[PDB]
Amino acid sequence: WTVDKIASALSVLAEEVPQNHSRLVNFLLEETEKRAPQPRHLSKTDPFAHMKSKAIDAPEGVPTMDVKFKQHSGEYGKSRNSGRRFQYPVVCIKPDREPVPPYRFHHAEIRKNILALNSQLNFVPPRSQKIAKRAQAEYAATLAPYLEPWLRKLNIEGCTKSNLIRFMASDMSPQAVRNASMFTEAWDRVFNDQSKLRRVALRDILMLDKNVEPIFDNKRAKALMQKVIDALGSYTTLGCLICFSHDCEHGEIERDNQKRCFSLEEIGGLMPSLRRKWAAQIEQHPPCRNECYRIHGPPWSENEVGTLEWMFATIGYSQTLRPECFVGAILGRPCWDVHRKLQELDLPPVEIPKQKSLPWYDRRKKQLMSDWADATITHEHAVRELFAPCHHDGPCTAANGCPCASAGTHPVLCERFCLCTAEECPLKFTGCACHSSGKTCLQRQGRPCICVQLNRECDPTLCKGCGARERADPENAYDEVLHSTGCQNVALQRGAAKAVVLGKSQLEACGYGLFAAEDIEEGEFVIEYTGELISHDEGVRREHRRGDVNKVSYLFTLLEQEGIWVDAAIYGNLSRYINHATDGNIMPKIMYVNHEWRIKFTAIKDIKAGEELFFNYGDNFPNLTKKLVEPLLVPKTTQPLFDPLSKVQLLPGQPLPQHPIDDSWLLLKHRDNLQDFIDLRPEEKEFLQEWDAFILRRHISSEQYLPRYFLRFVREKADWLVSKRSRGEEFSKLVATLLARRVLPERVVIEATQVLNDARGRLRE
Amino acid sequence: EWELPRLRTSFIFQDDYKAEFFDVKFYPYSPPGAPPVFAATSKKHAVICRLTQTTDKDANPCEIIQLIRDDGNEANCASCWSKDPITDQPLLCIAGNEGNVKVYNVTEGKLYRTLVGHGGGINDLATSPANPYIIASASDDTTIRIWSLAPEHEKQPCVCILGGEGHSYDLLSVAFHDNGRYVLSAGHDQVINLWALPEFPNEHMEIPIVIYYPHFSSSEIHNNLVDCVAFYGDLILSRACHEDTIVLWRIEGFSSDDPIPGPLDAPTPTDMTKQTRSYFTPSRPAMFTRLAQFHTPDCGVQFFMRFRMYHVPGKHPILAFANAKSKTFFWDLARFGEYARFMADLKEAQQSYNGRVVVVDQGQGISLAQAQQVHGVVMKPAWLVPGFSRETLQAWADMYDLSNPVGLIKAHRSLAIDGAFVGRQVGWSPEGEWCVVVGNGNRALIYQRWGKE
Ligand SMILES: CC[C@H](C)n1cc(C)c2c(C(=O)NCc3c(C)cc(C)[nH]c3=O)cc(-c3ccc(N4CCNCC4)nc3)cc21
Ligand SMILES: [Zn+2]
Ligand SMILES: [Zn+2]
Ligand SMILES: [Zn+2]
Ligand SMILES: [Zn+2]
Ligand SMILES: [Zn+2]
Ligand SMILES: [Zn+2]
Ligand SMILES: [Zn+2]
Ligand SMILES: [Zn+2]
Repeated sequence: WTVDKIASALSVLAEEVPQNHSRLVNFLLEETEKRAPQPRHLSKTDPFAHMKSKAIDAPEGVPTMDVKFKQHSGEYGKSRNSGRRFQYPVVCIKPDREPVPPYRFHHAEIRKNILALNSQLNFVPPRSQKIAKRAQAEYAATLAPYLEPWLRKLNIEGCTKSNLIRFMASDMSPQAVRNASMFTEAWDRVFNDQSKLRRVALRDILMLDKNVEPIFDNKRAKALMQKVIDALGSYTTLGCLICFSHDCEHGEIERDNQKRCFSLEEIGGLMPSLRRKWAAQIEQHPPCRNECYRIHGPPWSENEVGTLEWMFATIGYSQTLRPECFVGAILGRPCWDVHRKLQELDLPPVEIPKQKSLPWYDRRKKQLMSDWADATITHEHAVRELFAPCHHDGPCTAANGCPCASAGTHPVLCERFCLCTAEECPLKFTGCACHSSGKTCLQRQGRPCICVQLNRECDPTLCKGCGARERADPENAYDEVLHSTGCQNVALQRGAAKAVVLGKSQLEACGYGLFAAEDIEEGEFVIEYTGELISHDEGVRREHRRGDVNKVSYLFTLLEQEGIWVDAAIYGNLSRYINHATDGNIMPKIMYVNHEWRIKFTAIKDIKAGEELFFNYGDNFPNLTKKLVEPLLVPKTTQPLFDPLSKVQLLPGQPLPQHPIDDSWLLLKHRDNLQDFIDLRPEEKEFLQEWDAFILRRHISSEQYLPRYFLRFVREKADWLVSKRSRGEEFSKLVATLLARRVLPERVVIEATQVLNDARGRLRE
Repeated sequence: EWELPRLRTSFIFQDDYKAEFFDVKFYPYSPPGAPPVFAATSKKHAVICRLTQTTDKDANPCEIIQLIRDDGNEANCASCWSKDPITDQPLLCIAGNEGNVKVYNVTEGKLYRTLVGHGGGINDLATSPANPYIIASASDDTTIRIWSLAPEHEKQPCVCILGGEGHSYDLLSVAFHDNGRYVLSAGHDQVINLWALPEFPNEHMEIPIVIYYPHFSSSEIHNNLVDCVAFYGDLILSRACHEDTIVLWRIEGFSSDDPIPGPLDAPTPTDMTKQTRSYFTPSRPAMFTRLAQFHTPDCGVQFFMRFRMYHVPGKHPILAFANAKSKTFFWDLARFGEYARFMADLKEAQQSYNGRVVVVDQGQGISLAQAQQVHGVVMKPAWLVPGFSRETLQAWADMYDLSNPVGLIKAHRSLAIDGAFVGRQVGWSPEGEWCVVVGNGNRALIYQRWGKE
């Protein structure tokens, strides 16, 4: 062969492309023409039959309009006269309703902040390259189906799709690679003429190959203990420490939209947490309904032995929990079976420096003293940067590279996810000391509440005297009697807002405003400001794409130094309608809430139902681009009120619309995100997505509530979990990961064993 | 039956924005062969004419039978037709820059109701072919609202909002598929979206259903703002500013014989660099295919100019559009195949007969039989005007060849218009014998075919 002879051949095979196209376009036109639809819903009678020309002949006080007509004839459209003019009376019809105040986008409600990807700036209220690329891509899609039937027709030695893919990333016979080259150019000669914009390099066609393409799809997820680490890889890498979902709102979006999950690998992976559990264990029941090893005592797949391996490592040196009953219920084996396998297997050795206690903070009395405001930046959120929780082996000192003591301008306290303990580390946060049969953890308190002073809400787990454990449980959000005493500083986790209603704002300047639908007393939490969490450049890009570059963009600063803003333009809640006033009746505050940062509004005056809410915007909404160039019922009001969803007008006195928050679209997004990984097998995605669809709906902030929700999941999905080997195995890895974290108590692994065995025996039908 | 329209009547309606006609639609619910009646919408008025064919060339076929003024503050630019669900009398919906749809009882000249809820001006309106009580509004607030005029929905007539992030700027065009469950939307953000509506309950709806994801979404068919979009069967016609083409194209894997996907079947934007995503897709394939581009020279920088296909059983599909320089263009879609057949018979006869081939005009008193008796004989359609010269063959290709998806199909009929005229909208009578083009200067151009003069 010669480059010119094959280019000659391609040129004659190319002849089928336009004639096939003409065949296709012509075929679809005739199918469409013959499938044309018959007009429906005709009336039995002509409804205009009784209506005459309304033209006037040579009225009184009736509006009138003129129309001059011309007639035309011939091929040229020439008129036959200068034309005739007529007058008609006019029927004037006024609308009976006024439009609602203006707005842009469909405003949807979210129960919590969602993490936004970064977008490309394509629309603003080089183009030359973008048109070029699209013309090429359209052409590559046209010719792609022709490559291999043409290679077949030509029958050129070495001219195979696999081998052109080889020559392009440049084993391939001598006259193979010769043909390879002669094919590549010639293709370019026939199809990549650099004069035309409708051109395509063969290389562009090969990159569309289903085996080639995932090479550039950057959606990648990630002794005896090396097997465990690897088996748990997907859970240690994706499992959120805050909320326990594998695709959630936490972690960090990098500029190319790669996510760093807020997961175990952020604090050293499995081992540093697991060694620590083993140690704590070192310094320290009923039989199952499946032929337990308590009472007694078919070849094994390597997956089944792996399953028992990691469950044995993860359970660890436990005193009242053992792998047998749980592994057994995971496989289909009697508890003695795995006991036999376990004993047949015979499955590392386990290894506190006194520190100068800090005078500004006593972690045993739960108290800040003296200089503390000047000593630390734990409480000042606008200057904080987000560092992975410390997982070093030493005391938290600048010497061991502890970011908590050293990464910031001042030391911050170690939090619940730091691998230190309160006994080792004088920086460890221990919750507040408040307790009271009355109200406690207030602003203006004997001793004050250390959680309030640190501008954080109480921790369900560590704040054990104030009753935070119960009052931060959303399931008791409407127990008014509960919340009338005890901890008064978990309003954001309580998740219950004051009754509010959308309306037309009283200000002759604003559109919508938000109005109180109940009485609010000074000091009460009103609402959270939710929205999309975005980066600095994402805010800049959005200010452009919305024509803001007269302020039209509002981007609540959540963490100034870290660079996170909250944009409620599309997703958020009714707080996005609160108007500005220099003397407002509410006030925002940024609060640390279980390692989330969040925005609450608290009333600063007494607001009666029907009154509008205002706050002083202050510097909360910087102009990012310009900084860079340098019985609940509708109240009676004067303003009209609207349903937030339908925008129908509310009747003052009617029942406040309480619409259940619709999140199916958000679960979809998260389901699809895990499905995108080339890194995950179908059986991992299947279970991960199932767990995430349940746990996301629960909006977990605290390990306090994980055991309960975990148990409600094993019970709603027990049938599903036993139907298919891979599902139980993947469930087993989840619980392995959660037990290595000491976040799942032994009491729920046992209750899960019983829930599973009952579903499995129930299936033995 | 191969006949294309001629100008028969024009008129100028007095200036009422002191001014354009922005919409024209013939009433579609009249019993077969009833006099066609259309409404033309200016910024303040709906002009409603009956058209009646005439033996007299100087008779005025047009009768203005109703003239309604929007007595509020709105300037309108969109209309569509519906019916009273109880009485069956015609309802005209008019919408404009305040964000409200007015529904008019036009035979009685009364307000039927107002449709309130958009946060910005409405630029387009469309009735579902499957249900005459279902209306779709496209708005500057970037959403589509689906409204129902059925009795069960009177206390809350918004049954659906197409929201989410599929659109980010003002919408100019909304269109229904004939099955009534697929909606096309497009506008200034250059995104064309296809949404699948759910079935809506036969009862009161406290809140409309919200859809957050289109099932097909692309910004890559055009390189500019898209101001008009329509289904042609399951194919798609769309037009953008600056391009001087109407593009026929196809979503890969889309068929209306397949079951209708639900909301959670929609693709979600997981890769922020992809400018096309689609539920319907089957080497990576195109998710869409450009089929053909009708050439509409001289639209300039004008936008908000709409085309209309005439598409009815047993009659030729006709694409009509008027540009921004006083020209109205027509394409007969059945000519495309007729041309392909005649050119097929031609080459097959030039090979079997060494060039001894004789072309003959059909539609005379002839038959390819009376043609064969006189001596290969090839039947040429009468509307194919000039072995043939090269210029003749190029002139024929330019109008009729569908071999190049980025070629440019020249109008089959180009009728000039007196004075400067920018076309905004085209509408066809039910039986296809009238075609009304409206546009600036409150002018209407009335084209006829199959007349009686
Ligand atoms: C240019 C578009 C830009 C991207 N953008 C983004 C948004 C969210 C938005 C909105 C909007 O959602 N508001 C509701 C609202 C909120 C959310 C909060 C408060 C306190 N209060 C409110 O009302 C409105 C407009 C807009 C356009 C024209 C207009 N007109 C007045 C007189 N000139 C002609 C028409 N007014 C408002 C633009 C918007
Ligand atoms: Zn999370
Ligand atoms: Zn047991
Ligand atoms: Zn440390
Ligand atoms: Zn630390
Ligand atoms: Zn520490
Ligand atoms: Zn306290
Ligand atoms: Zn506390
Ligand atoms: Zn407390």
